[PDB]
Amino acid sequence: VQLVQSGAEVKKPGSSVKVSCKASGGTFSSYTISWVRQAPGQGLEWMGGIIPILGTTNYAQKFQGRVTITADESTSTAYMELSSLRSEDTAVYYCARKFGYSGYGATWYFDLWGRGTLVTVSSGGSQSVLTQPPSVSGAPGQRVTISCTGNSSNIGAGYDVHWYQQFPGTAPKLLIYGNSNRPSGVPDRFSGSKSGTSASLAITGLQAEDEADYYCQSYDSSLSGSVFGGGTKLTVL
Amino acid sequence: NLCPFGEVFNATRFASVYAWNRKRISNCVADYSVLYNSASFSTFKCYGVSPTKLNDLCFTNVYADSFVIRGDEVRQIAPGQTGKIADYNYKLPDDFTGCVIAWNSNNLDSKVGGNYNYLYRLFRKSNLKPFERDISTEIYQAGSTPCNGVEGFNCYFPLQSYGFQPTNGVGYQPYRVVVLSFELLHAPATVCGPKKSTGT
Ligand SMILES: *[C@@H]1O[C@H](CO[C@@H]2O[C@@H](C)[C@@H](O)[C@@H](O)[C@@H]2O)[C@@H](O)[C@H](O)[C@H]1NC(C)=O
Ligand SMILES: [Ca+2]
Ligand SMILES: [Cl-]
Repeated sequence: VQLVQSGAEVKKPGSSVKVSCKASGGTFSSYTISWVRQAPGQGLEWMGGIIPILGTTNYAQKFQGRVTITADESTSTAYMELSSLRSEDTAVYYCARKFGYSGYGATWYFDLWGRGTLVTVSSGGSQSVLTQPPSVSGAPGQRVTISCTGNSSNIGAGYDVHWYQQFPGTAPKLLIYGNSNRPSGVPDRFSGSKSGTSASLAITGLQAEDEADYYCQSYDSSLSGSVFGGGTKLTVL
Repeated sequence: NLCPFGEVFNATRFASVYAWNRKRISNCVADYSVLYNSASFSTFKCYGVSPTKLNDLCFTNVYADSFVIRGDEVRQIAPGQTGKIADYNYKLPDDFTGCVIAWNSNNLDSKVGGNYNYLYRLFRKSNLKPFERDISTEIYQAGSTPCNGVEGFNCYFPLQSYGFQPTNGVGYQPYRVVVLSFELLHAPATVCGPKKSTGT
């Protein structure tokens, strides 16, 4: 499928914005449609989602009583409404499909994303639960690594780690699902691993075209939601 | 410091049993009697260990698994049990060492029309391995006709919702479950009872 989202909206503090996500196929067939936010200084934040075929909802603690997620199979459109808007809510709001699988440490990942709808609220900081280095540098043709250090609640518990690649001006894109598995279209040079409370993304044969931001995603049971890393800007010298 | 137990038991959110949560307890001292003294637990069943000797024991790996099921299914959380929850949602090993704690949560997890946000899996091609978690949303093919990715004749969505209504029987009332897993290996300890601990 391809997920198409609504247009950009400028709203005032205390107002409310309601964005739409429509599927190309027109069925929303057994899919879980989630909303992931990217706000300056707060990183990548999962807000919630809905399984339309059941109509059941799931919200993040931080946004509950302030976010409302609905879906309608007739229009094949899901909606997300954020109330009591604040200046910090300015963000690129993404709609994404939430995938699942069956292993001991299975947790969701986000394979398909939309371009994102931009919401500017006009007129603090969130520390990530997963820690990454802000910057990593590497020389062409050499092997480079990026570290993700979760606490005992997520990676220490055994939850799997997924990786997302984000280029300037574009949306996050799945790079590694599971601890080591690659979607089709991802080169063999990219590889993943997990041990203890930490996880690793390894790039071999480094090229200039791998210069981007990389994020790690896990599930934190202390928050009962999906969590992202702070992001790491890879630089190819 | 002390182990984060209230964070597990007093958590503001509990997971569906099909997507059961897990936390590792580590680098901490565990006062178990504060949980065993509490008269708030309908079930406190320990296997391979004693609720008292725990305070004088040390362990390599300790996991707290949390989820929500209905009352009639709490019996399935025990080792060597069969049923939808044990076979398709949460399986305990036959060599299980740990305690299963449950308590009625009708006041929190029930609504008049019904709280449908707690789900379970009632269809799976194979039975779960011990401590496996299946969070797939794939359509289940109950017969010979392929499903083509959409629900239909002998083609079901594999998840259904508990309807938790406050007027239901206790066997259909929501119960919050915490499962403490204790694992002793020839390796450093991460959790020790207070009788083997030093406090400044
Ligand atoms: C869990 O909570 C029990 C109830 O105490 C009250 O509720 C919790 C949510 C806190 O707000 C607490 O400050 C309140 O007094 C306690 O009886 C119990 O000790 C707590 N901890 C454990 C491990 O059960
Ligand atoms: Ca460059
Ligand atoms: Cl979701």
